[PDB]
Amino acid sequence: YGGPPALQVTQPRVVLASMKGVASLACEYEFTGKAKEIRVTLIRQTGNEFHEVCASSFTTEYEPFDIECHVQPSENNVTLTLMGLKATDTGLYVCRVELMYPPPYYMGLGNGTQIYVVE
Amino acid sequence: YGGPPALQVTQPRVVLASMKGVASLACEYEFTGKAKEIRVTLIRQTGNEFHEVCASSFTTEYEPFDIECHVQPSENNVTLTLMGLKATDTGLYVCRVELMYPPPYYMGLGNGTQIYVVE
Repeated sequence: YGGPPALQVTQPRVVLASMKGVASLACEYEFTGKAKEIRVTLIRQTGNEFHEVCASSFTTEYEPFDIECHVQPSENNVTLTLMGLKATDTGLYVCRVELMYPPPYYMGLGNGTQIYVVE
Repeated sequence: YGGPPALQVTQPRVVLASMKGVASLACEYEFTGKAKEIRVTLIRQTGNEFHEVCASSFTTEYEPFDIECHVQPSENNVTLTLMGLKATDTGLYVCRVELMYPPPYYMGLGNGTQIYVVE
């Protein structure tokens, strides 16, 4: 149990690239609260070797109210748009989510326990 | 959405006190990683008013390897043992978990996406 606390990350099992060389892919992750920083990485698994295909970091800010990659975070969800794919880019792509500085305080209440006491 | 990030906390729906005035109650909570500090509170809901019945805080340390309350934390689980219950202590008891300073870094990997690209 040496590693970092795990994130449950889910990823479409298959995606078809358009004929234009564009693919979309959503990386969903289970987490409550917004961490101050997120980094998202797409790792290509070519057989035995792994190499980074894209990677974007984001921090929480005030906002008005070969393979190139667009990353759009969202509540528990990151859409990755790959462009400039060629035939040889076909293969397995693993999504990685990293969260840093989670909320510093969590709270929950239970639904209550009726305790019956008898003399 | 003003409040703290929520914890999912579950609580036995009913518990019978022993004839000796002792009841046990487990507060389970969903969380990955050990927060540096936990505080557990048992709140009695007598109709319209709420008052604290017990409350214990814990921090992560090195360890060798009317109503009074014993609290025993555990992985995602706190057992509360109430002693000295009387008949009038019968009623509704709500469990509250608070976590402070969660792990500062989380990571997960997805299962991979097969991207098919066609010329």
